[PDB]
Amino acid sequence: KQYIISEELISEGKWVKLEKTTYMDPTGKTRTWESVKRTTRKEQTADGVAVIPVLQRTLHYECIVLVKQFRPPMGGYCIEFPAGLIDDGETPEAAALRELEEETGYKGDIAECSPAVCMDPGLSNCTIHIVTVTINGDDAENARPKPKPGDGEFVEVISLPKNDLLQRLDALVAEEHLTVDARVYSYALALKHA
Amino acid sequence: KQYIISEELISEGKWVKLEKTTYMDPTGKTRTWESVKRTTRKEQTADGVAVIPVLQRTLHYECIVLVKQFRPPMGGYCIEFPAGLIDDGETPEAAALRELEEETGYKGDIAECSPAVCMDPGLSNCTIHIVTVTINGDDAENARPKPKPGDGEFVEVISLPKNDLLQRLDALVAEEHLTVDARVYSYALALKHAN
Ligand SMILES: Nc1nccc(C(F)(F)F)n1
Ligand SMILES: Nc1nccc(C(F)(F)F)n1
Ligand SMILES: [Cl-]
Ligand SMILES: [Mg+2]
Ligand SMILES: [Mg+2]
Ligand SMILES: [Mg+2]
Ligand SMILES: [Mg+2]
Repeated sequence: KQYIISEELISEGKWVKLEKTTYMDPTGKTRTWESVKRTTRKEQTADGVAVIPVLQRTLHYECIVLVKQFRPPMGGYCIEFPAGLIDDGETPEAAALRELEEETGYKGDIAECSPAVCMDPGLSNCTIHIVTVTINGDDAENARPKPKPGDGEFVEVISLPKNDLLQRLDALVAEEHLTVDARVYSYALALKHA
Repeated sequence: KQYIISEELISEGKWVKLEKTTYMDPTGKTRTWESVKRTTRKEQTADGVAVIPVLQRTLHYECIVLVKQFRPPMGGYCIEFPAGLIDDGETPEAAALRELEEETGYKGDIAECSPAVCMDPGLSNCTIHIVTVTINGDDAENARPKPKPGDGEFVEVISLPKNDLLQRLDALVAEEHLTVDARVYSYALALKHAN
């Protein structure tokens, strides 16, 4: 019923552009929208990956491995699933295992890979694959994991028990000025609601 | 240890602006970022709310109520939690019950309310409150739900059983060429991962 008529570039930076979107509404009336897109999206099924990294260890509760980083858009520290953009020609699964190792030091095993899902579809066309990865924390490879951050990457690893994730996030938010990512919080809420 | 030095306006629309953010990296090196902000936020706790609506009917599976809408930035239809921007002087809780009624016609009760959570913090400063709302589907006011959508809103309601949410969302994507919202998919995943 509804479809795009035109996409007019307003402003294009190195990383992000703003567009004037013209579309047909279901009454048959022309309307416009302000649309954000990234400049980095090539022939990928999505902009990026976020990794749901389930750290498994004999005689430990499963942990969810999270990262804390300064996010210039937010003007502050954010707690998020390990995540990055998919390199040209890179599979979502390879991107997920690569970003997880670079940001946390852990070497994961793929469990599942979502279709492309939308980050903020009233604002942007940005998409990710959410890749579930298990980490064998009994493997020597995953003993003393050292992050290998790229240039301008400054990442702290926070591993929280799956069985108490929402309360543990709440206790981190109570103790410091930091924002939890909406996907992490949605995931922690569902663990509670299950 | 890191902080904003300055923000340079690049482009300001009616709804969205693009800024060049200058920040101090942990080493003392000065760095720039391209940052998106909405123009609509004021004294608000957050830009918006997203409602997790648990529809509870006796002798029925518990359902999560979702909405399907054309999303101009996506150039397509998306499946999402009911959601909208918070009105100036509106509480996140009141925004949640209002948006849920306008988008779905259901009248629900606040179960819990998240702190402000970020939407895409590598790109934008956009935040929402995630508001868990229960709907007593057996009440008369939720018998024939009357959606009251504002100007230029066109919303299909899709109720999916909570206990099979992820498999049900995967099926919609396979038949219907839709995009599932990342928060919806994250919730559905954790329902399967809990056990
Ligand atoms: N980004 C954007 N563009 C046009 C209209 C809107 C509004 F839904 F919030 F009104 N947002
Ligand atoms: N929005 C934005 N600004 C600067 C650099 C980036 C990058 F992560 F994609 F590299 N993004
Ligand atoms: Cl609930
Ligand atoms: Mg990253
Ligand atoms: Mg990275
Ligand atoms: Mg609305
Ligand atoms: Mg809405």
